[PDB]
Amino acid sequence: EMCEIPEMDSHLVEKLGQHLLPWMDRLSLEHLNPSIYVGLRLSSLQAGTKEDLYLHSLKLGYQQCLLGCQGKPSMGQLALYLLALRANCEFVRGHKGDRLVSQLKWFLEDEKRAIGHDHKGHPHTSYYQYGLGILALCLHQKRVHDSVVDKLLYAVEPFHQGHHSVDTAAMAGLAFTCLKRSNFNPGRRQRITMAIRTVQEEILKAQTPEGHFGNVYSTPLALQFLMTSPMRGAELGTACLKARVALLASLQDGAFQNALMISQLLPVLNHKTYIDLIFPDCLAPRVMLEPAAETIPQTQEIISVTLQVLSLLPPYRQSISVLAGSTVEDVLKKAHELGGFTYETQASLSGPYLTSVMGKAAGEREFWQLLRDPNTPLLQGIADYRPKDGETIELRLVSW
Amino acid sequence: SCPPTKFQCRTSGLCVPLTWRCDRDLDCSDGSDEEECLACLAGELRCTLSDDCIPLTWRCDGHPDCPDSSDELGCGTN
Ligand code: CNC
Ligand SMILES: [Ca+2]
Ligand SMILES: [Ca+2]
Ligand SMILES: [Ca+2]
Ligand SMILES: [Ca+2]
Repeated sequence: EMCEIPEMDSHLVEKLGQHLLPWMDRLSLEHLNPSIYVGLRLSSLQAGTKEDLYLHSLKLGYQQCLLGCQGKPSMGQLALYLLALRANCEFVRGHKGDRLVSQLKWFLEDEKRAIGHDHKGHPHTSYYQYGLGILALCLHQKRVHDSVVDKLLYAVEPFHQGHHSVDTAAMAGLAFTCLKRSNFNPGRRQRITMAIRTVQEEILKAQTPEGHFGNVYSTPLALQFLMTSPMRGAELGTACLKARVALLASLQDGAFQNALMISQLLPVLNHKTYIDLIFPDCLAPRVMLEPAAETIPQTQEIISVTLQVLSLLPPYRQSISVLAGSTVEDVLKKAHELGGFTYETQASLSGPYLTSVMGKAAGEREFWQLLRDPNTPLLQGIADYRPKDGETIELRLVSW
Repeated sequence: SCPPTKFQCRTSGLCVPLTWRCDRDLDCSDGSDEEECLACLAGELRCTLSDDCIPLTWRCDGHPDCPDSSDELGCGTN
């Protein structure tokens, strides 16, 4: 059976795109987002001339910062920039292009070395970024050595060490699919074929009773991967229809606010995936997005949220009053204003990432986890999760 | 129609840095920007005309990782 997601309501799709639209005018390097560009080009929606300026800004920023900048882009982000080039039917080229390719190849080589011949060491970033890097190079018909592919193969193959999310497995599966379709790494062809099936099975076995694969925000990338190949013996069609039901409910309940998440979902709703960047169709008609004329406004209600940090001595626990509809980040700002609380964030393609709390920065294989009561990890970051009145938000330094 | 310390793409108003003016790359859609013109680690190999080291596995992989492309030269091999 095949993984098919029947077209959703055009109105519903349009309002998703309108969430992306304001970002088209935010061209500062801290806000530039190659995933947004890619998601839009693969969608049924377009931003017209704004897109061309956006790509131009991407090319200026990424090439000047990495070859010649305030907090220049990461290698993982460089990989997504490569996807953005494919989305405009370009191959990375010229002397500047060649150098960018080799920088991404160095990233993979360093992660391979960090992982080790034994496969105990972690990558310095994630296996998600490792897969993303292989995919990005493959989409531009750039080859990586079998030894590089081997680390991704071992990570998903039987008796592998560690546990990977649905997102990570899906990204790996996409990388494997590009290698297979391109007939790259022929000395790993059978293992690559087997790994794709392995990822299929693990993703299907991660489907919740609601219908999501892992969770609501893993479902988009999971669907992208599942759409790329048949799955004989399995009921892929049924699983994907159940996911659509789950996806539809989540959409109608306002689950998708984050621009990166929308950019990963929009291709699915247009029956496209990142694998369509092998043979891109850049001139396919797309509906022009117009700004949602919209009176947003304004709450009159005050809510109180308890903010707590038990990972530090002495511990922090305070009730914070904010306007209803405020984010966790607003709570953090208010806590800082009241005195006795500090924190730090850094920019990412998903928005502000919490890196430090009350002077304590997360170290290697550590992060500040966001939770609500009771002991329940948030599915959104500080700038997207909007706590309800009486909620308790915890920041917890954890190791993974 | 926009600042100094920087060259402009003539045929479509997009504006680009001067490090790209006459640099063999087609950065402008029209191509105007080109017209008025140490030890190596084990398992690595040195690029013939420079200081650079690359992994041995980048030899003959279809992409010039060396500035002089020496890693892709004797690559019609057996
Ligand atoms: C790896 C990973 C993943 N994560 Co995290 C998970 N699990 N994540 C990160 C890890 C980063 C560290 C590392 N060494 O890689 C990890 C485990 C620590 C992290 C943290 C969690 N993650 C979380 C979620 C919910 C997000 N994460 C994802 C991006 C989920 C991702 C899956 C996905 N579908 O995208 C994910 C698989 C891949 C991200 C990536 O590398 N993209 C490629 C990269 C090139 O882009 P980038 O923007 O430069 O990557 C940076 C950011 O993604 C930042 N970051 C990671 N997660 C988030 C989440 C938010 C909300 C923000 C603003 C930034 C981040 O870390 C990366 C830098 O290394 C997201 C889809 C995952 C999911 N399916 O649930 C989701 C995000 C959902 C959404 N509505 O936006 C947490 C909030 C969980 C929690 N309750 O604490 C938390 C972030 C808290 C904080 N301190 O701000
Ligand atoms: Ca969201
Ligand atoms: Ca520590
Ligand atoms: Ca040039
Ligand atoms: Ca080479």
